[PDB]
Amino acid sequence: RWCVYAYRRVRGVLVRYRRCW
Repeated sequence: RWCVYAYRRVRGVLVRYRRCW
């Protein structure tokens, strides 16, 4: 498994998320 954290904008707000595949 592999998980990477990334940032993204939503409704004008930056949040901290990730992707696990």
